[PDB]
Amino acid sequence: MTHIVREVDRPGSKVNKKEVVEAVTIVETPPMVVVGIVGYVETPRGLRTF
Amino acid sequence: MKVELCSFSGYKIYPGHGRRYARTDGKVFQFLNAKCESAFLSKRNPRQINWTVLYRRKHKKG
Amino acid sequence: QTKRRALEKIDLKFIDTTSKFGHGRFQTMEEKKAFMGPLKKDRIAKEEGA
Amino acid sequence: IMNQEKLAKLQAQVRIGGKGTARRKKKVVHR
Amino acid sequence: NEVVTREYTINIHKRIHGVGFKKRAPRALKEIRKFAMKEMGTPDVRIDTRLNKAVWAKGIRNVPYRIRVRLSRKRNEDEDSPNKLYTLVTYVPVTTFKNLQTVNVDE
Amino acid sequence: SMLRLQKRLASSVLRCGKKKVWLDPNETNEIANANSRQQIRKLIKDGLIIRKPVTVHSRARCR
RNA sequence: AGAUCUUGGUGGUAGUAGCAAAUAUUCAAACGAGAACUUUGAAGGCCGAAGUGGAGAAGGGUUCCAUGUGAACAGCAGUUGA
RNA sequence: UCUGGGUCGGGGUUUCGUACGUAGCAGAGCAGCUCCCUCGCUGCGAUCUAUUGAAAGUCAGCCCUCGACACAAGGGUUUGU
Ligand SMILES: [Mg+2]
Ligand SMILES: [Mg+2]
Ligand SMILES: [Mg+2]
Ligand SMILES: [Mg+2]
Ligand SMILES: [Mg+2]
Ligand SMILES: [Mg+2]
Ligand SMILES: [Mg+2]
Ligand SMILES: [Mg+2]
Ligand SMILES: [Mg+2]
Ligand SMILES: [Mg+2]
Ligand SMILES: [Mg+2]
Ligand SMILES: [Mg+2]
Ligand SMILES: [Mg+2]
Repeated sequence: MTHIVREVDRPGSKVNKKEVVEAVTIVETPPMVVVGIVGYVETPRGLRTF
Repeated sequence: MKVELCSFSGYKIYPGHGRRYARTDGKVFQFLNAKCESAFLSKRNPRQINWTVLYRRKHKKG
Repeated sequence: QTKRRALEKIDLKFIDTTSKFGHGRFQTMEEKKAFMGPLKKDRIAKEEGA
Repeated sequence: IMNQEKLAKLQAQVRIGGKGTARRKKKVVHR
Repeated sequence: NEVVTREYTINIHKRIHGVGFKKRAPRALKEIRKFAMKEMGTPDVRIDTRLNKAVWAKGIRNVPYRIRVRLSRKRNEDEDSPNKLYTLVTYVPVTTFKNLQTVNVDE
Repeated sequence: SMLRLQKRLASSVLRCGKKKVWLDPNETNEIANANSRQQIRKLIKDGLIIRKPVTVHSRARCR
């Protein structure tokens, strides 16, 4: 986690056109690799792997 | 991006860091951490604390 | 997403990057080098190797 | 006589403890 | 080779971190014996008393942060034992621990 | 074996406490033969039993 | 078949509660079939002279000291022991 | 494995705050040495100053090495339409 400083664009609020701090979370997201495909069929009992 | 502050130690305080203190007489102080703040509340001269900027420039260290 | 809290434009200004392994007080290595000047560690390093 | 080899093994007998301890003085077997 | 001896340093402070006061000194030698077993690969370990003094040099709870020892794996053909080899560890006094690497030392 | 009697006798012969009684660890067997105070006297004369010095309690810091 | 029956034995509970008042133990060797507990040596500690010290009275009656044993006891072990 | 994980080491980060030692015509001062000197020298002296934002610690549940070191295709028990 870390925090940032940004401008606020919420009209009618006390922080409008002001500077605030906000805690943010950094989540590493490397690109995925697709290896398979599953299709589902809609049974009266619900869903099952076709 | 905001106003960039200076502390008891003379260090630069970034936004979201430390605290701000306003005495009864109207003077306003800001501290980078508790250690810089505790020294100020103990009424200690920053020119006698070796890691304080004020001490460094007093003795022209570096 | 209907409420004004959502669909709201976000623009960054400044991001905290100090050392979270304690009370960090420098964003970059270079500013730390600039503020603290040459230390004993770098003085001997530039003197032994020549 | 006290040559290098004898002085090498004498250090083991005379030392009975670490720093601050008294040194061994004698070791004689007699019948 | 199977008789070689070596010099190691141990971060005792790292391997003691979290242990209570009255158990810090005994845990240090238990870690040392485990450390000796890990490298030299001999369950039979003998600890020199001078090293045992070195562990207990600063009392029972202020165990020194680092130690410099000399592992000696020696052939144990002394009697009928399931292990043919035993590791004898000795204390090597040093002035500082900076820039010390694990060195292969001759007999 | 066990040297409980020998340590007690050496303390009695030297008129010092069992704290200061010291024995030679290597010559365990010869000391184990000591079943009498007279034999203890020989061991002391032979040096196998040594009276340890008084532990240091300096008064220099007080001075 | 009873009588919170009498005596003797055996279960579940259960390998459970528990073996936590008074700071603390470690390494090497010896003996030994077998050593966290015995012995020695080396450390680190503790009691700190209104002591965990050095001797008695009352009381205990052989527990005192050697040598030997490992059946039972020292709620674990014991090569040790009141 | 195009190797891996370790153990040190290094570096980064961080914590506290300037280490021992040396030197100082710095030091309230005090005691011996004066043909000496023309204001001096030899001891003690808390502290102060440069060395020295130094010294020390820093994953054990912080980070990065490609620097060193050996080690790792070893062990055991089972599993069938
Ligand atoms: Mg944190
Ligand atoms: Mg009946
Ligand atoms: Mg009936
Ligand atoms: Mg009944
Ligand atoms: Mg229970
Ligand atoms: Mg239980
Ligand atoms: Mg209990
Ligand atoms: Mg005491
Ligand atoms: Mg008494
Ligand atoms: Mg029996
Ligand atoms: Mg029992
Ligand atoms: Mg008896
Ligand atoms: Mg390191």
